[PDB]
Amino acid sequence: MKRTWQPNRRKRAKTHGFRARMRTPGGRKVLKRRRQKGRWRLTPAVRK
Amino acid sequence: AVKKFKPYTPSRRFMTVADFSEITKTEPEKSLVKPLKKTGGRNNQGRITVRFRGGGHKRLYRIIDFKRWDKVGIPAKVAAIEYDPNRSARIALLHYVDGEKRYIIAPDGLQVGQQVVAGPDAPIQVGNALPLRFIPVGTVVHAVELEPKKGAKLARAAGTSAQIQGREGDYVILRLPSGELRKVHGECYATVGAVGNADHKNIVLGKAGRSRWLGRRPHVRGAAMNPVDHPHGGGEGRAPRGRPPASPWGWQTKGLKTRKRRKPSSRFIIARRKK
RNA sequence: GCGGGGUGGAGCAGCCUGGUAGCUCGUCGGGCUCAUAACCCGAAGGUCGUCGGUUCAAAUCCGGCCCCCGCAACCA
RNA sequence: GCCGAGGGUAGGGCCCGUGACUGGGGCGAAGUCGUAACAAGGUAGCUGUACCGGAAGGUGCGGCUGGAU
RNA sequence: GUGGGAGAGGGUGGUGGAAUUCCCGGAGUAGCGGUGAAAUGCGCAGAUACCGGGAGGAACGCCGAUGGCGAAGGCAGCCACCUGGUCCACCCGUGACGCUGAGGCGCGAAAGCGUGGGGAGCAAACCGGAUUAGAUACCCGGGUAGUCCACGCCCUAAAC
RNA sequence: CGAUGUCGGCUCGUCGCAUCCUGGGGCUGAAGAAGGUCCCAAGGGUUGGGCUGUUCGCCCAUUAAAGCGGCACGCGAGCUG
RNA sequence: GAAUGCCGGCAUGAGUAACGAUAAAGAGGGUGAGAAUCCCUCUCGCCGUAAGCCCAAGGGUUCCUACGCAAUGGUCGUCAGCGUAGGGUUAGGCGGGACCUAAGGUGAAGCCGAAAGGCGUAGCCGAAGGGCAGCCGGUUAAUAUUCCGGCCCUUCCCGCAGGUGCGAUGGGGGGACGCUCUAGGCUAGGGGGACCGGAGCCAUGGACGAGCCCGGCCAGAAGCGCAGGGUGGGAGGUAGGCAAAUCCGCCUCCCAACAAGCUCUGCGUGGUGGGGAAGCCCGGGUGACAACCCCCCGAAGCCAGGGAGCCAAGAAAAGCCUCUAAGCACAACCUGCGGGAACCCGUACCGCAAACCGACACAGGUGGGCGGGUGCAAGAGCACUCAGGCGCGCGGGAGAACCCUCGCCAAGGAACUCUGCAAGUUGGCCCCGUAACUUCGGGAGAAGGGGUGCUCCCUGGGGUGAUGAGCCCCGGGGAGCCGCAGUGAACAGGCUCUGGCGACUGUUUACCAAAAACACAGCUCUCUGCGAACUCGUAAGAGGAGGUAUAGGGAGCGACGCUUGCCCGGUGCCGGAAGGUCAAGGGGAGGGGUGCAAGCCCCGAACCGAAGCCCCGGUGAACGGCGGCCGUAACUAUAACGGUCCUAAGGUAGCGAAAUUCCUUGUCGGGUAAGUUCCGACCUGCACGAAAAGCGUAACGACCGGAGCGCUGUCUCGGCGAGGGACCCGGUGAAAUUGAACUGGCCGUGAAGAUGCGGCCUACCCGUGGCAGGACGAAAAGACCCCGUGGAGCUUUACUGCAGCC
RNA sequence: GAGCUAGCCCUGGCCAGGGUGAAGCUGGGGUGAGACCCAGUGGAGGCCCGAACCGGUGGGGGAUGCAAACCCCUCGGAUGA
Ligand SMILES: [Mg+2]
Ligand SMILES: [Mg+2]
Ligand SMILES: [Mg+2]
Ligand SMILES: [Mg+2]
Ligand SMILES: [Mg+2]
Ligand SMILES: [Mg+2]
Ligand SMILES: [Mg+2]
Ligand SMILES: [Mg+2]
Ligand SMILES: [Mg+2]
Ligand SMILES: [Mg+2]
Ligand SMILES: [Mg+2]
Ligand SMILES: [Mg+2]
Ligand SMILES: [Mg+2]
Ligand SMILES: [Mg+2]
Ligand SMILES: [Mg+2]
Ligand SMILES: [Mg+2]
Ligand SMILES: [Mg+2]
Ligand SMILES: [Mg+2]
Ligand SMILES: [Mg+2]
Ligand SMILES: [Mg+2]
Ligand SMILES: [Mg+2]
Ligand SMILES: [Mg+2]
Ligand SMILES: [Mg+2]
Ligand SMILES: [Mg+2]
Ligand SMILES: [Mg+2]
Ligand SMILES: [Mg+2]
Ligand SMILES: [Mg+2]
Ligand SMILES: [Mg+2]
Ligand SMILES: [Mg+2]
Ligand SMILES: [Mg+2]
Ligand SMILES: [Mg+2]
Ligand SMILES: [Mg+2]
Ligand SMILES: [Mg+2]
Ligand SMILES: [Mg+2]
Ligand SMILES: [Mg+2]
Ligand SMILES: [Mg+2]
Ligand SMILES: [Mg+2]
Ligand SMILES: [Mg+2]
Ligand SMILES: [Mg+2]
Ligand SMILES: [Mg+2]
Ligand SMILES: [Mg+2]
Ligand SMILES: [Mg+2]
Ligand SMILES: [Mg+2]
Ligand SMILES: [Mg+2]
Ligand SMILES: [Mg+2]
Ligand SMILES: [Mg+2]
Ligand SMILES: [Mg+2]
Ligand SMILES: [Mg+2]
Ligand SMILES: [Mg+2]
Ligand SMILES: [Mg+2]
Ligand SMILES: [Mg+2]
Ligand SMILES: [Mg+2]
Ligand SMILES: [Mg+2]
Ligand SMILES: [Mg+2]
Ligand SMILES: [Mg+2]
Ligand SMILES: [Mg+2]
Ligand SMILES: [Mg+2]
Ligand SMILES: [Mg+2]
Ligand SMILES: [Mg+2]
Ligand SMILES: [Mg+2]
Ligand SMILES: [Mg+2]
Ligand SMILES: [Mg+2]
Ligand SMILES: [Mg+2]
Ligand SMILES: [Mg+2]
Ligand SMILES: [Mg+2]
Ligand SMILES: [Mg+2]
Ligand SMILES: [Mg+2]
Ligand SMILES: [Mg+2]
Ligand SMILES: [Mg+2]
Ligand SMILES: [Mg+2]
Ligand SMILES: [Mg+2]
Ligand SMILES: [Mg+2]
Ligand SMILES: [Mg+2]
Ligand SMILES: [Mg+2]
Ligand SMILES: [Mg+2]
Ligand SMILES: [Mg+2]
Ligand SMILES: [Mg+2]
Ligand SMILES: [Mg+2]
Ligand SMILES: [Mg+2]
Ligand SMILES: [Mg+2]
Ligand SMILES: [Mg+2]
Ligand SMILES: [Mg+2]
Ligand SMILES: [Mg+2]
Ligand SMILES: [Mg+2]
Ligand SMILES: [Mg+2]
Ligand SMILES: [Mg+2]
Ligand SMILES: [Mg+2]
Ligand SMILES: [Mg+2]
Ligand SMILES: [Mg+2]
Ligand SMILES: [Mg+2]
Ligand SMILES: [Mg+2]
Ligand SMILES: [Mg+2]
Ligand SMILES: [Mg+2]
Ligand SMILES: [Mg+2]
Ligand SMILES: [Mg+2]
Ligand SMILES: [Mg+2]
Ligand SMILES: [Mg+2]
Ligand SMILES: [Mg+2]
Ligand SMILES: [Mg+2]
Ligand SMILES: [Mg+2]
Ligand SMILES: [Mg+2]
Ligand SMILES: [Mg+2]
Ligand SMILES: [Mg+2]
Ligand SMILES: [Mg+2]
Ligand SMILES: [Mg+2]
Ligand SMILES: [Mg+2]
Ligand SMILES: [Mg+2]
Ligand SMILES: [Mg+2]
Ligand SMILES: [Mg+2]
Ligand SMILES: [Mg+2]
Ligand SMILES: [Mg+2]
Ligand SMILES: [Mg+2]
Ligand SMILES: [Mg+2]
Ligand SMILES: [Mg+2]
Ligand SMILES: [Mg+2]
Ligand SMILES: [Mg+2]
Ligand SMILES: [Mg+2]
Ligand SMILES: [Mg+2]
Ligand SMILES: [Mg+2]
Ligand SMILES: [Mg+2]
Ligand SMILES: [Mg+2]
Ligand SMILES: [Mg+2]
Ligand SMILES: [Mg+2]
Ligand SMILES: [Mg+2]
Ligand SMILES: [Mg+2]
Ligand SMILES: [Mg+2]
Ligand SMILES: [Mg+2]
Ligand SMILES: [Mg+2]
Ligand SMILES: [Mg+2]
Ligand SMILES: [Mg+2]
Ligand SMILES: [Mg+2]
Ligand SMILES: [Mg+2]
Ligand SMILES: [Mg+2]
Ligand SMILES: [Mg+2]
Ligand SMILES: [Mg+2]
Ligand SMILES: [Mg+2]
Ligand SMILES: [Mg+2]
Ligand SMILES: [Mg+2]
Ligand SMILES: [Mg+2]
Ligand SMILES: [Mg+2]
Ligand SMILES: [Mg+2]
Ligand SMILES: [Mg+2]
Ligand SMILES: [Mg+2]
Ligand SMILES: [Mg+2]
Ligand SMILES: [Mg+2]
Ligand SMILES: [Mg+2]
Ligand SMILES: [Mg+2]
Ligand SMILES: [Mg+2]
Ligand SMILES: [Mg+2]
Ligand SMILES: [Mg+2]
Ligand SMILES: [Mg+2]
Ligand SMILES: [Mg+2]
Ligand SMILES: [Mg+2]
Ligand SMILES: [Mg+2]
Ligand SMILES: [Mg+2]
Ligand SMILES: [Mg+2]
Ligand SMILES: [Mg+2]
Ligand SMILES: [Mg+2]
Ligand SMILES: [Mg+2]
Ligand SMILES: [Mg+2]
Ligand SMILES: [Mg+2]
Ligand SMILES: [Mg+2]
Ligand SMILES: [Mg+2]
Ligand SMILES: [Mg+2]
Ligand SMILES: [Mg+2]
Ligand SMILES: [Mg+2]
Ligand SMILES: [Mg+2]
Ligand SMILES: [Mg+2]
Ligand SMILES: [Mg+2]
Ligand SMILES: [Mg+2]
Ligand SMILES: [Mg+2]
Ligand SMILES: [Mg+2]
Ligand SMILES: [Mg+2]
Ligand SMILES: [Mg+2]
Ligand SMILES: [Mg+2]
Ligand SMILES: [Mg+2]
Ligand SMILES: [Mg+2]
Ligand SMILES: [Mg+2]
Ligand SMILES: [Mg+2]
Ligand SMILES: [Mg+2]
Ligand SMILES: [Mg+2]
Ligand SMILES: [Mg+2]
Ligand SMILES: [Mg+2]
Ligand SMILES: [Mg+2]
Ligand SMILES: [Mg+2]
Ligand SMILES: [Mg+2]
Ligand SMILES: [Mg+2]
Ligand SMILES: [Mg+2]
Ligand SMILES: [Mg+2]
Ligand SMILES: [Mg+2]
Ligand SMILES: [Mg+2]
Ligand SMILES: [Mg+2]
Ligand SMILES: [Mg+2]
Ligand SMILES: [Mg+2]
Ligand SMILES: [Mg+2]
Ligand SMILES: [Mg+2]
Ligand SMILES: [Mg+2]
Ligand SMILES: [Mg+2]
Ligand SMILES: [Mg+2]
Ligand SMILES: [Mg+2]
Ligand SMILES: [Mg+2]
Ligand SMILES: [Mg+2]
Ligand SMILES: [Mg+2]
Ligand SMILES: [Mg+2]
Ligand SMILES: [Mg+2]
Ligand SMILES: [Mg+2]
Ligand SMILES: [Mg+2]
Ligand SMILES: [Mg+2]
Ligand SMILES: [Mg+2]
Ligand SMILES: [Mg+2]
Ligand SMILES: [Mg+2]
Ligand SMILES: [Mg+2]
Ligand SMILES: [Mg+2]
Ligand SMILES: [Mg+2]
Ligand SMILES: [Mg+2]
Ligand SMILES: [Mg+2]
Ligand SMILES: [Mg+2]
Ligand SMILES: [Mg+2]
Ligand SMILES: [Mg+2]
Ligand SMILES: [Mg+2]
Ligand SMILES: [Mg+2]
Ligand SMILES: [Mg+2]
Ligand SMILES: [Mg+2]
Ligand SMILES: [Mg+2]
Ligand SMILES: [Mg+2]
Ligand SMILES: [Mg+2]
Ligand SMILES: [Mg+2]
Ligand SMILES: [Mg+2]
Ligand SMILES: [Mg+2]
Ligand SMILES: [Mg+2]
Ligand SMILES: [Mg+2]
Ligand SMILES: [Mg+2]
């Protein structure tokens, strides 16, 4: 049947992406924690 | 008139349609239309704030002249009478001898090819606009302003009319469509006559789908819901109300008055409405 | 199982707050009418469901038994 | 081989008999309730219609005299 | 045909005043109302009675008559328009073209019904007060359809 | 109660006997035939259908008879639901 | 040593279930250490509105080639979407950007909010919408509208020539729009040809034939032709389009008007450039100087912004044309021609799937376009088949029970069962024919019945031709042939009568309920005078609505018909300048603390004082409510009538053992041989009743009852047959569960149901296919119940607050 | 977190084929004129049958599944909410 994951690059970059996170206090905070934890990627890779 | 259908489908049996006889132009005047932002009843927060709205026919909005004191003394011919999806009433295309074109809402009796004018000096005939002070007491009028130069606010729906009752200083006395008796300033413009398309109210929508076309989604009764949703919610089987009938938000809904008591316009309402 | 009840012939008061039984109709005797009804005048009849107890005294307060009305009898 | 008495299948029409029960009707009568009509019948009567009432009836609207004074 | 007449005959559109009701301002006080007598009711939260202003609807006093008009039902302030029947005089025109009328078609008081208005007075139903043995009535206080307007139905009568 | 699946039906039976029938008897208010009543006997047998979820019951038509009970009101790691 | 403990390792179940669509395989040849599984050939089978082909998403080297087989691949492997390496994606014209705007997003000005931040006309961003210039063929192992070949086109820069008041982010025009239906003429695609070209074939009885088989086109500038779209021309006035304006708008006038003209597009032709089959020799060569023609069918596509009708009334902005303003008029723009210039990103491969979403090479899910032929009335249905693609990554045997899917069945025909559940029956088209009732549409495909193939003869209308031949379409009449049977296969209603509930089409608990539930047109009450009420937000700002009482909110009822009675005492709501109560505040009789004092400080009675409550009144399609006991009629029985008590008032019409009736299978009637259900009645309605609507109602229903005909393996009552499993052999190889086990019956006993205790009885050791009575079998720390001063959702005249409102 | 799901907003797309035959219009009849009746034309509709597409009625299978909702047969809608 139709499952929950239905990929879409525009949907992805607009929702979870770096510019999305930067605009809002909650997103900035995420980048902070992911940077402090030492995550290799601060944001989901998506090729465009 | 109102057009019926033979009962060839179950829904046709009751459905009635407008007669559209007064219409002579089946296309809106391009330089006077603009796009209607449909809202779905949702505000700038995105929230539904008027339940059950959406999914009706697309509409082009006709720019109407609710001022008219805009052009005193310049006459205009009635070029056509048109359908306007954004109101009950019909509209009239005016060609001013000025060359400029405008719409007004169409009074009853208006003729394609006649002339109309606005101002202190206009003859008291159908379609003319005057400050209220110069219309004879007793003649019935429409498209009435509420405060001077603020635009025509009262009597705008099909078949409606207000009527001048008497005068009192700077103010005239109107009986509004609702029967309420109110003082309106004498400099408020108004258009002599009543609005047309009075056969409007005798329209039988006929089936669920017609309402849908009108952009009105189905309304669900409180009694059909649950206590989380509504005062009338729940109960095993059907149930009476079991409290004073209430809105989704709890206020009393049979009888309870809601006009703000200390509202400044109170000094101007003589008699609250009737019936 | 819980609450209420039984008072001339019918239907209700009086019981809570002990001493005193009342109201409408009905019955009976008289009157008006040719006569009947209605109407008017007088008058009879409850020993208060019982048995027990408290009291100086119980329709009245308390117990027993009896009959009547109402409500309950749910998860199963 | 055709038509063909009639037999068979299916669906319709008119009529008759009958049916738990039900609607009023006639008669019977020595019953109960009231007293609507005939006298100005004690609210003049009758009337078409409408709403209502245990029952005769009442009331509204308009009509008629086939209404005493 | 020509020339005249009387009339609430019919339809549309206007418009006048008397009165009832409600609202507003005034002034004013202890009752008003109603019946056979009463009560209900209304009234010091200011009624009734009186003066001024305003709103709205329905019906047209005197003229009015034992009158007029219409085929019947019926039609009554006044104004204009549209329209029907009908009488009279002249004896001019047509030349029996007439009478009646099964079916048909139309009109048809009130009440009643449909959709929409309107709603002052009145008032089935209904409520209350009296009367009464009872009073689902007659009498009194309230009161909804309806009574009015438009369109469409119903087609009945002591439609005499 | 860190689970013993619960009515009725179907299926498959097995057992008790306080025996419905068939076998053997005594008494009889047993003439015969046919019954009544008690004793012995569990070998076998003990139908089909209408109603109802029904078990039961009632009814139709038959029958030698249309027995009553136990097995977690036998039987859901066998089915129905 | 236990914690259904934690982490890891290894067992048991077990050589067991399974190896993922029942579309299906067989042989020969080759390769190699090894082959059912790789390559090749031949035969057989399956898809073909796909199981073929092309786009978009998503995936990201999976593409091609060489060399490989440890692992991945459900077996095998020499093969592979696997390991290693190398190679491969070429654009001014295709898609996106250097263009436009849509919802929305962001946001100068401006507004708001403790902070963070929320808003906001302009503008800016935002596309699968508007806009914009490339078509056919060839080539590579792998790219191609990209390279190459041919013929075409676009913008930008400069120059030259001619022309003009040139000039814009500003004015205007246009762009520019729905749904259904639809004309003419074309194209795409298809069918036929006795005509054109072609390697060859004559079987096995016949045919050397107007035989078979194969193919008969594609792109193309200007010009031209056919079919369509768009559009009046001139003059005069002019106060409007926020400056100006010769434009546009408005008015007047003359010519023209289903025309022509002007312009744009489709289709045809067209210089030229390409392609080009079957067959047979090793993708290639040949066929071949290939031919490249006539006729018919024909779009949903094109001309197009075409035409008509309808109501629900159907984006924007730029490109483009035009008008002028500052300016500039040696400039600038337009037209023609020429030379030059033309950037960034994508392009491989899968793409209804073994490469995407589902942990898997997963019977599921995934938008757009192409989708041939014949036949069946049509068609994208159905059967077969083209091109193309496949036989689904375990096989070989056997011929048990049982299971699944399927076929048939004597006589009976629902006797099955909760129920005809399931399965029969019926089934398309043509013709005859068709009831109650009805809102006059319907009910209706009611029902019921006849026809259906093939051959020959005769004839009627239509399309394309030309008016005819031919081709194609729609028929009529007659006479005959064959079979059990002619929609001969495949796809394709069983019917009827009668109740309940909901008017109807719709909607719903994704994944146990599709309904009688929700919605629905329609009815009523009620709020709202507009900076509306109401809703969201602290606010700003929004929705409501660019609406205005024939409009908007809230609530109940639920097409339609006929109706909707009585009660305002309590609750609600509405109206009520009185009276009562009433907080802060005012007021300050009087009293107090302190100081030597004037003074400072504290308490404080009357009286003034809002909403709310009290109090007077209204109001039911507002919350709600709508009695009891006793008596009475020529016999009974019953009670029209009467008595009394109580109430705010005592259930009206209609309906009633009901989706409601306890007693109950009430009683009677109908139907059956028999009817706890069903239908029709009666009425002491446990406990109907009038918008939580009452009683009906044609049509409708995968709703729930009752009956009958038809027909059936539902049943008596079972039988046989097919295939996929189950079985055996080779290959791969799980699972929950498991204290350990050397794990029998009976009668007892035992914490009350014992393989494990007692007594007796029975029993050689170990497997295989089977069946389910026990191991209080497995699974789930019972979902019922209780308990916990455990939680959570919901209610209200529980308590206490808060927003909101007064 | 609205790449599932629910509602709305903007912009695109899709629905083989057959059937029934509303209004309107034209002609004929009818009448004082009408209402209206008949025929042809016409092509309406939360109309009818049925693919795609959207569903999920009954039954069976599946139940350590092909699948954490699938498969087969059957059935509902299919110009419209
Ligand atoms: Mg998706
Ligand atoms: Mg994307
Ligand atoms: Mg995208
Ligand atoms: Mg997206
Ligand atoms: Mg982002
Ligand atoms: Mg790193
Ligand atoms: Mg992140
Ligand atoms: Mg009109
Ligand atoms: Mg109609
Ligand atoms: Mg119609
Ligand atoms: Mg009509
Ligand atoms: Mg119909
Ligand atoms: Mg209907
Ligand atoms: Mg209208
Ligand atoms: Mg309309
Ligand atoms: Mg109109
Ligand atoms: Mg525009
Ligand atoms: Mg708008
Ligand atoms: Mg916004
Ligand atoms: Mg937001
Ligand atoms: Mg709302
Ligand atoms: Mg809404
Ligand atoms: Mg309009
Ligand atoms: Mg309406
Ligand atoms: Mg609309
Ligand atoms: Mg509505
Ligand atoms: Mg609703
Ligand atoms: Mg409900
Ligand atoms: Mg609910
Ligand atoms: Mg919630
Ligand atoms: Mg709450
Ligand atoms: Mg609540
Ligand atoms: Mg409730
Ligand atoms: Mg409820
Ligand atoms: Mg309940
Ligand atoms: Mg409920
Ligand atoms: Mg209930
Ligand atoms: Mg409910
Ligand atoms: Mg109900
Ligand atoms: Mg309830
Ligand atoms: Mg209620
Ligand atoms: Mg309730
Ligand atoms: Mg209540
Ligand atoms: Mg105002
Ligand atoms: Mg007492
Ligand atoms: Mg005493
Ligand atoms: Mg006497
Ligand atoms: Mg003593
Ligand atoms: Mg005493
Ligand atoms: Mg004593
Ligand atoms: Mg015979
Ligand atoms: Mg009398
Ligand atoms: Mg009398
Ligand atoms: Mg009575
Ligand atoms: Mg009366
Ligand atoms: Mg008369
Ligand atoms: Mg006073
Ligand atoms: Mg009449
Ligand atoms: Mg009337
Ligand atoms: Mg008379
Ligand atoms: Mg337990
Ligand atoms: Mg366990
Ligand atoms: Mg367990
Ligand atoms: Mg004997
Ligand atoms: Mg013996
Ligand atoms: Mg025996
Ligand atoms: Mg035995
Ligand atoms: Mg039984
Ligand atoms: Mg029983
Ligand atoms: Mg037993
Ligand atoms: Mg059992
Ligand atoms: Mg089971
Ligand atoms: Mg069981
Ligand atoms: Mg078990
Ligand atoms: Mg077990
Ligand atoms: Mg079994
Ligand atoms: Mg069940
Ligand atoms: Mg230990
Ligand atoms: Mg474990
Ligand atoms: Mg364990
Ligand atoms: Mg562990
Ligand atoms: Mg562990
Ligand atoms: Mg095993
Ligand atoms: Mg498996
Ligand atoms: Mg396989
Ligand atoms: Mg199969
Ligand atoms: Mg191999
Ligand atoms: Mg090998
Ligand atoms: Mg091979
Ligand atoms: Mg095909
Ligand atoms: Mg991947
Ligand atoms: Mg490639
Ligand atoms: Mg390997
Ligand atoms: Mg492997
Ligand atoms: Mg696999
Ligand atoms: Mg090798
Ligand atoms: Mg592979
Ligand atoms: Mg190029
Ligand atoms: Mg550039
Ligand atoms: Mg953009
Ligand atoms: Mg684009
Ligand atoms: Mg080209
Ligand atoms: Mg390549
Ligand atoms: Mg030059
Ligand atoms: Mg410009
Ligand atoms: Mg437009
Ligand atoms: Mg468009
Ligand atoms: Mg063809
Ligand atoms: Mg071709
Ligand atoms: Mg042509
Ligand atoms: Mg000008
Ligand atoms: Mg061409
Ligand atoms: Mg070739
Ligand atoms: Mg050659
Ligand atoms: Mg040659
Ligand atoms: Mg348009
Ligand atoms: Mg815009
Ligand atoms: Mg200048
Ligand atoms: Mg130029
Ligand atoms: Mg650049
Ligand atoms: Mg690039
Ligand atoms: Mg490429
Ligand atoms: Mg592939
Ligand atoms: Mg698919
Ligand atoms: Mg596809
Ligand atoms: Mg594929
Ligand atoms: Mg999965
Ligand atoms: Mg997942
Ligand atoms: Mg998973
Ligand atoms: Mg995968
Ligand atoms: Mg596979
Ligand atoms: Mg797959
Ligand atoms: Mg066929
Ligand atoms: Mg066919
Ligand atoms: Mg099909
Ligand atoms: Mg073929
Ligand atoms: Mg296979
Ligand atoms: Mg074997
Ligand atoms: Mg058979
Ligand atoms: Mg049969
Ligand atoms: Mg039979
Ligand atoms: Mg049945
Ligand atoms: Mg068939
Ligand atoms: Mg019938
Ligand atoms: Mg009919
Ligand atoms: Mg029928
Ligand atoms: Mg044949
Ligand atoms: Mg056959
Ligand atoms: Mg088939
Ligand atoms: Mg069918
Ligand atoms: Mg029937
Ligand atoms: Mg029933
Ligand atoms: Mg019903
Ligand atoms: Mg329903
Ligand atoms: Mg329904
Ligand atoms: Mg109905
Ligand atoms: Mg419905
Ligand atoms: Mg539908
Ligand atoms: Mg669920
Ligand atoms: Mg569900
Ligand atoms: Mg779920
Ligand atoms: Mg669920
Ligand atoms: Mg469901
Ligand atoms: Mg359904
Ligand atoms: Mg629902
Ligand atoms: Mg509903
Ligand atoms: Mg209604
Ligand atoms: Mg707020
Ligand atoms: Mg705002
Ligand atoms: Mg707005
Ligand atoms: Mg509005
Ligand atoms: Mg309904
Ligand atoms: Mg509803
Ligand atoms: Mg009816
Ligand atoms: Mg009553
Ligand atoms: Mg009340
Ligand atoms: Mg009250
Ligand atoms: Mg209450
Ligand atoms: Mg109450
Ligand atoms: Mg109620
Ligand atoms: Mg008696
Ligand atoms: Mg009954
Ligand atoms: Mg009933
Ligand atoms: Mg009941
Ligand atoms: Mg019962
Ligand atoms: Mg019962
Ligand atoms: Mg019985
Ligand atoms: Mg019986
Ligand atoms: Mg039954
Ligand atoms: Mg009874
Ligand atoms: Mg309700
Ligand atoms: Mg239905
Ligand atoms: Mg249904
Ligand atoms: Mg069988
Ligand atoms: Mg066989
Ligand atoms: Mg087999
Ligand atoms: Mg062996
Ligand atoms: Mg051991
Ligand atoms: Mg035991
Ligand atoms: Mg044990
Ligand atoms: Mg034991
Ligand atoms: Mg043992
Ligand atoms: Mg031992
Ligand atoms: Mg033994
Ligand atoms: Mg076992
Ligand atoms: Mg078992
Ligand atoms: Mg066991
Ligand atoms: Mg054991
Ligand atoms: Mg067990
Ligand atoms: Mg399990
Ligand atoms: Mg479990
Ligand atoms: Mg636990
Ligand atoms: Mg537990
Ligand atoms: Mg549990
Ligand atoms: Mg527990
Ligand atoms: Mg317990
Ligand atoms: Mg506690
Ligand atoms: Mg405790
Ligand atoms: Mg809590
Ligand atoms: Mg409020
Ligand atoms: Mg769009
Ligand atoms: Mg479709
Ligand atoms: Mg027309
Ligand atoms: Mg539909
Ligand atoms: Mg349809
Ligand atoms: Mg249909
Ligand atoms: Mg299903
Ligand atoms: Mg089935
Ligand atoms: Mg299927
Ligand atoms: Mg269909
Ligand atoms: Mg359809
Ligand atoms: Mg449409």
